[PDB]
Amino acid sequence: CTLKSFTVEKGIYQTSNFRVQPTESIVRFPNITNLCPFGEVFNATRFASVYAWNRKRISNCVADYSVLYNSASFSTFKCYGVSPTKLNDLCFTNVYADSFVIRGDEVRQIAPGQTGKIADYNYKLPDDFTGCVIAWNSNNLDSKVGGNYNYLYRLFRKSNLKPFERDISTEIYQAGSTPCNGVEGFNCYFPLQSYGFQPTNGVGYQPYRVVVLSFELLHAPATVCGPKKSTNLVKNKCVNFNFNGLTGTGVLTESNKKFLPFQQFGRDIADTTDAVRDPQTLEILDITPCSFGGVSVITPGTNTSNQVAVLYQDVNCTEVNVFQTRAGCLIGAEHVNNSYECDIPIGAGICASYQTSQSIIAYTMSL
Amino acid sequence: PGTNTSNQVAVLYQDVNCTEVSNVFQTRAGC
Amino acid sequence: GAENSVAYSNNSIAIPTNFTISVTTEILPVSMTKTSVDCTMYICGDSTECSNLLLQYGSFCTQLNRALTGIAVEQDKNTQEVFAQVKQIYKTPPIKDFGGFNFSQILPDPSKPSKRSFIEDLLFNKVTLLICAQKFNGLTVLPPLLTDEMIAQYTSALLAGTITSGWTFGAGAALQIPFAMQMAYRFNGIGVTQNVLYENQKLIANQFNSAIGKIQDSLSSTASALGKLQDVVNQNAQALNTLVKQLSSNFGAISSVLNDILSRLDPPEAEVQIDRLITGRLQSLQTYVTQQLIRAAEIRASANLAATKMSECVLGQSKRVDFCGKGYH
Amino acid sequence: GRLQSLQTYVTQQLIRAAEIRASANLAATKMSECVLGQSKRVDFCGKGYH
Amino acid sequence: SNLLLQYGSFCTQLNRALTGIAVEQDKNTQEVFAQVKQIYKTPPIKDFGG
Amino acid sequence: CAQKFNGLTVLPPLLTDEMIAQYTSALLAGTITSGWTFGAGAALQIPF
Amino acid sequence: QLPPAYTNSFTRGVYYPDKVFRSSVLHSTQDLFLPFFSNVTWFHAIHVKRFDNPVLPFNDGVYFASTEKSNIIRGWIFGTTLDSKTQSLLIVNNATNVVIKVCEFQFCNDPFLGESEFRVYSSANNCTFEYVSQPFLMNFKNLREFVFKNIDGYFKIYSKHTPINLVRDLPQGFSALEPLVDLPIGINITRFQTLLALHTAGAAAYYVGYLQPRTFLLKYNENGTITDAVDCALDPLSETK
Repeated sequence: CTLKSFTVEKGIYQTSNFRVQPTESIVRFPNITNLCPFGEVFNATRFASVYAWNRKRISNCVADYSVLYNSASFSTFKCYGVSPTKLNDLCFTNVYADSFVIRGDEVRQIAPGQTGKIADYNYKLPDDFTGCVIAWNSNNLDSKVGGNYNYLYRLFRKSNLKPFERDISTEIYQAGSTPCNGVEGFNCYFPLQSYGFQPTNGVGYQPYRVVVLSFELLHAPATVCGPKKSTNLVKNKCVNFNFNGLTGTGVLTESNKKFLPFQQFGRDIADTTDAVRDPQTLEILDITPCSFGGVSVITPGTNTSNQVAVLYQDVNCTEVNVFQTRAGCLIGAEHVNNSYECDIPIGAGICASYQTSQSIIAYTMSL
Repeated sequence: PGTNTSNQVAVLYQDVNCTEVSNVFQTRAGC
Repeated sequence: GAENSVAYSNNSIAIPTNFTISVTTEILPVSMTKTSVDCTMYICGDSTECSNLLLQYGSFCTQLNRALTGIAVEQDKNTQEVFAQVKQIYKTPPIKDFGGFNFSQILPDPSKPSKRSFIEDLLFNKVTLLICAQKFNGLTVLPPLLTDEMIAQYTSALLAGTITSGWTFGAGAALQIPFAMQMAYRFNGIGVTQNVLYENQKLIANQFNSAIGKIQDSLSSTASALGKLQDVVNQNAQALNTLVKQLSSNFGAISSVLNDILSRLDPPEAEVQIDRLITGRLQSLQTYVTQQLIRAAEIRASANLAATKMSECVLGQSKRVDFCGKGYH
Repeated sequence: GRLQSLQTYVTQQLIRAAEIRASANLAATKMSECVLGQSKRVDFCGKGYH
Repeated sequence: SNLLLQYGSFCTQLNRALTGIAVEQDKNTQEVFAQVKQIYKTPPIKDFGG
Repeated sequence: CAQKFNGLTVLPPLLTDEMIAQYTSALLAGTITSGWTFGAGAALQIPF
Repeated sequence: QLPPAYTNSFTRGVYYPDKVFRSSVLHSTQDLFLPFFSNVTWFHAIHVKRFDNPVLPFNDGVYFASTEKSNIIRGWIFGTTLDSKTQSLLIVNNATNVVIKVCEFQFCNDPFLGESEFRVYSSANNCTFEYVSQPFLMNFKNLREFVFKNIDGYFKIYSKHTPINLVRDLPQGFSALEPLVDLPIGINITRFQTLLALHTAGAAAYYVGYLQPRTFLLKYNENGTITDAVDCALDPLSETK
């Protein structure tokens, strides 16, 4: 099926490769059960302006998004760089919940590389932001028929903002010439601007309580992790594993390197995870996977026989006659002690022929 | 000349008439 | 270098009176590490999404594997080529009545661990030499067909032939002849009548032995003129390292390990990032295999040159001046 | 684009270099064997007896 | 340049290959001409049988 | 000199042409004064 | 209180940039450091009210060659502009442990501790964190090579104490610098000043150097410690390496 031909001539040919199938999967976390405070800020009573938006840090707890699914009709819920269905299976790094309120009209003003007064002067996002946003109407919850003019939003500034920048210092803005001198001359408008948050207006002017979740990735075994259960520990078997988020496979064995109390991982000559410290027992292991080379097969040619000789290349094991060489585990060939001229080379001086009442034999070739 | 003996280096700018930035000897192959 | 005109006339002539045998080395790369790379393993790891996406460019994998296997068998053919001119394996007789000459560093030594002779072992040791770490991305290394044992045995056979039968074993069966007489034949080939040999045998023997000692030093010393083989191995290992290191690269995507993206993202929107990774690593494999082909062609040229040298210098006195050494050969 | 282009240039240069290397080895030979003494390899140092 | 930082190895890769070509060239000329070692000068006696 | 304008520098050779010419002059002088011996050790004057 | 004289470092200020253990890997990186042979501001208390910390610009990284033998130095303080209203950093190596507080500090004309003089905050209107740290109680032997890197909502402090043997500009030696504490604080800091424990004029000359982005070539030994490092911007030979 590989050579795309029925007849095959005497030679060595290389079929697909081979690896050991992994047997199990073990999950190891730190012993923590704290609850991530999210309701207190989402299901909150009062929010700050978009020029005075809150920046809160959250850490050392566990999160959930199913609760963020059944809760309510979140008018906007769309995530960036991450699928909203995977959070409870990943492991965050220093989430930050930031909130504010505008009209549902300008919800577009929240995007990477986004434009808008709120975006240019009041709340800037990164081009590379990771996370998402949650907003819902507050005209039905926090309502002022005349206009909830307690909520404000900056309308003027000289320079734009860096992503996630709050600036409060607000004198009477100067719109070019006719110097304002902070004395409100000509071209002097104030950056402070109020909204029209009224039940007496349409759905467009409905204030929408907005919140954003910014969080890093792959910088430390952060304590912001998911509800995954820790699991038992198995060793000397090709298994899956996750360690505080680091997800890989291989052979878990004890270490010999002297870590340091802060040292989390280990690495190698060429930047591969080769040693991990257990986030449960604080034990130090190393790793060696089992992607064990390719497979080839011998044949005397499909004009003389059918039997073959499979040859795996890297096995100090059984890993299902049989005869191990330096070139790997040879299967399906008797071994002898004579010597002849090489017919089908293998390597390390091993050749294979067909005459013995017939079979495949190998031998250290003669000269 | 090799770290094993000395630590003195002779830098060589590739192709410039000698006005870039002691004993600056001009070659056909650079300053 | 030095300058000296040559006093020339119409009736002046220089003529030599005394002479000096000499010995000089020559290195020649003759092979390189036959390797192989399992494409899907490298580009994709153990994903299947990555396998599906690679099914777009379908022919590239088999293509590259064919190329690299061609290189491998080419290497084995070279190594087979140089060290195969004798259908026999001669054994130097235990008698050491070699007209006074002392081949004791070049003839093999049974008491050694291998059958490597003195200078052979010295050399083999001088070029001192990470493996499994590399092997942990499918970048395996097929081993050579001929282990160094058989190589050394071939070499010893050749020595036995060229000192017992002189050269005739290169043209059929080996016909023994006393070594002094064979040396005399060698002289009579370069224009010096052979009587000079049977009149200077002792001096010549001493010169030869001292010369061999000279090489014993010039290698056992720190003066290592083995730059060639060393740099071959160097370029090979360095290309390997470049390839491997080009996995931390991001090629403009968000991550550099598939499992990362596949975990933190959904297929219909992560497949683009997977595509970018695919493109990048594919380009890397491509340039690597191209460099490999070129360097292998280089080594092939070098090996053919070595084969010609083996057939024309060893198996018989040459006459192409300054081709098998320096001065009359 | 520009990267691909530069790559192609490098590869072409390598191949030409290998060609020139072969030719130069041939040249060095013809020098050492043709100049520094006569060679009887017919039709290699020119045409006819050398 | 920041964007090029993604493909970071290509620059060194190429420059290395090209420098290899260059030093190979110089070695070519060396091998093709460094056979003599004593720079002889023609004698002033242009007497060569004719 | 037109190439030099995108970093496409051109390094110079190691041997200038004069050295090469002197080398060729050497070879000629040797050939016409010894003929092959100077290719095999010393240089031996010998009539043409 | 004599003027601070320029003196130069010598292979000082090499700290593990991260936690990733490696073994015999001659490995390059890029980060902020103290460039070699750099003129560090010798604050001479060997000059034979030198609480001489006029509120010193905390640039992005400050070497602090803590030179003390009997904890005559109390701690430090870190702020933005010291306007009596902003939220600052209090750093005292108290005799119970290292006590750290980020708080609504009210900078008086002398905001510091001692604890008798406490004109740091008259009121903790927003005292966002209190840090009763691990137990650490505080020639110049314990050259407490403290380095203050603050970035990314993280106030990071790498450190290592071990009795050195010299009473002048730092010795012609070399040693690593462990990481000690990163605190997820994230407040504005522009300038700082130390808290030398007030007896005071005293005599304990303590150096202060500045940091900035560079790139080094570390050398992890087989044990796994930084045995040597090389600047990549010092001398042509260094770039060769």
